[PDB]
Amino acid sequence: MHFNIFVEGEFNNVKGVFIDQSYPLRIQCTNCGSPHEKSVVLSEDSVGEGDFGEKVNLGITCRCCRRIMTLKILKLKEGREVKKHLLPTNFEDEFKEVWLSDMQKSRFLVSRIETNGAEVTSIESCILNLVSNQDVLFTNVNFEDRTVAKCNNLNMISSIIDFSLTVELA
Amino acid sequence: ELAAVAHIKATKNDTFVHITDMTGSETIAKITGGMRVKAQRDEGSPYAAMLAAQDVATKILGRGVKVLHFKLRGAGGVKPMALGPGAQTAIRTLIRAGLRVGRIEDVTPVARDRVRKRGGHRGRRV
Amino acid sequence: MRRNHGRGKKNRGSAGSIQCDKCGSVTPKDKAIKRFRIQSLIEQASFDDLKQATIYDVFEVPRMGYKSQFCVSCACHAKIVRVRSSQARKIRYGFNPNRVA
Amino acid sequence: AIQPPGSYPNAFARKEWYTLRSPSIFPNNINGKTLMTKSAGKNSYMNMIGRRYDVNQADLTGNNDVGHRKFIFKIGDIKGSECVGFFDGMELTSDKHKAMIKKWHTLIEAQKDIVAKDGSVFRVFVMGVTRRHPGYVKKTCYVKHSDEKKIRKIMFDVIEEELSGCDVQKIMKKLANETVGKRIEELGSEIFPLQNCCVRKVKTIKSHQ
Amino acid sequence: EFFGEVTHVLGRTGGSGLLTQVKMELMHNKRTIQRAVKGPVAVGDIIEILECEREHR
RNA sequence: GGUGAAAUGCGAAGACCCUGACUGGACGAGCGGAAGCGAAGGCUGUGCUCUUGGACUAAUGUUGCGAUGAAGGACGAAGGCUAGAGGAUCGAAAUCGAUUAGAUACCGUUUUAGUUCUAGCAGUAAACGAUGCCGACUGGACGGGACAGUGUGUGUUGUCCAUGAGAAAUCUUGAGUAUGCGGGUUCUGGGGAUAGUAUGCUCGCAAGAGUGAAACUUGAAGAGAUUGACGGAAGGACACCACA
Ligand SMILES: [Zn+2]
Repeated sequence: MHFNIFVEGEFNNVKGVFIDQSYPLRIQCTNCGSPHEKSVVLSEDSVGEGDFGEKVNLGITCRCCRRIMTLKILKLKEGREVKKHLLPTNFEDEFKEVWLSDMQKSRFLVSRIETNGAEVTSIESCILNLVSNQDVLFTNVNFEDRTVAKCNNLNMISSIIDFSLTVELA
Repeated sequence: ELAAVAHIKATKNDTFVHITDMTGSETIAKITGGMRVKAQRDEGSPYAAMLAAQDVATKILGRGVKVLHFKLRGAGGVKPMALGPGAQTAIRTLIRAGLRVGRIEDVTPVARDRVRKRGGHRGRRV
Repeated sequence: MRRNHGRGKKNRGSAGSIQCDKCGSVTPKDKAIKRFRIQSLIEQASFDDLKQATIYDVFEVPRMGYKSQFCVSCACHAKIVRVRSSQARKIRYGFNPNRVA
Repeated sequence: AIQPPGSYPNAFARKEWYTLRSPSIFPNNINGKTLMTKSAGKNSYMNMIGRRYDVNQADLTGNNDVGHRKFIFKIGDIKGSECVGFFDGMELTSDKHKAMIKKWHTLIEAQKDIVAKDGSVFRVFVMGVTRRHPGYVKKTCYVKHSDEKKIRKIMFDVIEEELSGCDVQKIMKKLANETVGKRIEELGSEIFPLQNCCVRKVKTIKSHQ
Repeated sequence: EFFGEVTHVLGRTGGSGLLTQVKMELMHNKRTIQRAVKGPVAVGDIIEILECEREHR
C-alpha cells in the first residue's frame, strides 16, 4: 500500500516546494486496529531488514498482531514528477541545482512511501523549502502555527496561506 | 416475524456476508470484509469479519428483518473445502446485535469426479 | 528401511493415483497419509449465546466428517507425522469397528 | 475501502411483499415472504413465476424426529397478494447423509424413473447399508458382488409398485412416512441384513401440474 | 453482582503461564462452572462476576 | 483474485456474490482395505450382450501325449510421430511481473504444442520383490479370500516368533535341507575408468532401438555395519547473563 504527501493552501508568488526526506509520523497496526503510542522518525539513510531479509528503512514489531512492520521511502523517479530545474549564481557557471514537483490539483507532491503491515494516519512536522517565482530560494522557511509562511526577496512577498500536510493513499 | 437467509462464504481470503430473500433471488444487504481494511493481507482475518458483520447488522435491522437461517460454505470443488478463520466471528457478531436463529446447514460444493488442478506432478515447490 | 517399502500394496501391479490436498502433487492412493475427523459446525465458545437466540424449543447443532489426503513432504512438514526410532517404527494403530458406542 | 477515494467510476421502499403458501397436505401452510421489484406500471409478474424455495419437514408438520428431510417447491401461480407452490423435489440434509456411510461396510444404491397420473416424470434415488448381527467378531461386513445385484433388483420393484401412476397428492404422503424405505428393509434383508434404508433424493424431469 | 467460590485449581494455561483455569461454584444457585482468572488465586477464594454464562472448556 | 508480502493483469458497456434456464468436453469422489482379478503392461457409475480364467467337487474319457528352451512369433506404462475428428481443465516452449550481487530458475500473469477419441507406427522405464523355470522334503502362533464338508480338508495369501542360513542388514513355501560339496535344464558376471562410446550389420517416416570394441590411462572403485563430528534436523527438560 503506497501513500503520498501533499502541501495544500493558496499560493502567492510560489514556484515549487520540497521536503528534505526526514520526518516524524504516527502509525497503526493493521489486523489489530491498535495504534502506536509514539511518533517514529522515518529517515532515508536508515537501514533495516524484513522477514525475508529485504532492506527497508524502519522495522517495528506489532505488539498485538505479533508480526513485523516495515516502511520505506521512494524517490519520485525523475522523468514524470520532479522535472529538473536550475537557479542563478555568480558570473561563471555555478547554476545551483533543485528538483521541483508540479502543481496538478492545487497542491504539490513531495514524498512517497511504501508500507507493509503498518498504516500511516498523520504526519507531524517537516523541513520546508520555498522557491520564488523567479530565482531566489528560501531554505528552512519557518512556517507559523497559524499556517502562513512568508519571506521577502528584499522587496516582494512570497507566502503560503492555509498551510497543512496530508497523507493520501495512492 | 420476518425471516431471511445469510449466505456466508469464508475462505483463507476475504469472508462474505450476503443476506437475501427466502427464495434467494432478491438481495437485502451485501458487505464483504475486504472493503473494511486497506491491506490485501488482512481481507480474510477475524477482525475484518467483525467490522463487516456490524454494518450488515445495523442496516437490515432497520429494514425489518428479525430472524436468520444460515448457509455456510468453504470453497469446495478442487479448492480446499473447510471453513476459514473469519467464519465463526461473523455469526457470533450477528447473534449479539439482536437477531434470532433458525436452521443451520453446510452447503459447500462437492466434486464427485473432479477436474485436474494447479501444480503439476511435483506440486507447488515453495 | 521398511518391509512395506513405504506403502500398503500387495499382489497387484498398479493402484491408482490422487492429487495432494495442499500442494497438488500426484501420488499413489495406497502411499498417501489419510486422516478422518468430525467437527462441530458451530464453535464451542459460542454455545451459550446460541441457546438464547434459537426460536425452536429443541435444537441440535450439526456435525460433519472430513477425509484428508497429503503427500510425504506435506505431512512431515506440517507435523501430521513424525520421525520415530528404529523399533517404534513398527507400531500400527487402528479403530476397532466392534466397539460398543 | 481498499481503493483510493476516486479512481474507478430509496429504491427499497418502493418494493412489494408477498406470501408463500405450500400445499395443504401439511398443517403449516404459510412459510415466509418474498420481495418483488416493481419494474413497470402494471408489471407483469411472470418474473416471479419459476422461483424455488425449500422448507424443513419439521416445520411443515410440527414434529422433531423428522427434521432430517426437506421439500422443495416451485412457484406456479399468483392469487391476489399470495403465491402458490408445487411439489418439486426432496432431499436429506448434508450432515445426516454423511453419517450413514461407514468404514468396513458395503453401500448399495439404485435409481429409477416413475410417471405420475397427470404425466409428470420423476427420478428417485434409494440407498442402503449392511448390518452386523448381535455376535459379530470380524473386522469387515461385506456382501458378495452377485448378491448386491439381487438386492438392487428388489429395489427396482419396490420403487415402481408404490410410486407409479398415482396422484401427486399422495406421492408426498408416502415420501413423508418412509413407506419405500421400510419395504426395502424386509424384502431385502432376506438376502442380507440391512440398515438405514431410505429414499435419498427426488428430481423433477418434466412436470405438467 | 454475582459471586462464587473457587474450589478446584485445574491448571495454569496461558500464553506465557499468565492465566489459570479454575472451577467456580456459584452461590445464589449452586452450579459448578469452569472459568479463567488472571490474578494469584488460591482455594477457598471468592471471586466476583458480572455475568455467569460461559465455561471456556 | 492470489501471495511470505506484492506487482503486472480483470472490474460502472455492472465484475465478485445469490438465483431461473441451457450448451460442451473431461472425469467416475465418499464406500476403498497390507481385499479381488489378469501372462505382464494394467483394471472401480448402472443395465444388456459376445467372450475369459483359476480353484473346488466326483466309481466320467483317454493312456505318458511330458520338463527346459539359441533360432522364430505375438503382446507391451508415459512421452514422441503419421492421418482424420474434438477441445472443458491443466500446461513444456515463448512472454512479461517480482525476488537476487546475477538468476535464461523456484513464485506469479498472458498465451501454445500436447493432455481426449478412431486407425496405425514405435519398442523404451527404479517395465522392482532391484529376487530363472520345473521337481522332493521340512516347527509354532494369530488372520484373510474361494469352494466343499461338518467340528475338518484342498488351492492361494498377510503379520509375528524359533531352528537353520548369512559378510552383515536381514530371510521363514526360502536368502533353509553342511566344503558332510552331483535332482532335470537355461541365461548372465570375471578390478576401475575409456564406454553402452567408435565401426560394421539388421529394423524404423523420423526421434532412435538391437547387437557391440580397441589404443591410451589407473591403485583402488564398491557392500554392510561401528564410534565420533556436523545438520539453514525433530523432541523432552531447564535458566531474571530467557521471557511473563
Ligand atoms: Zn503436498
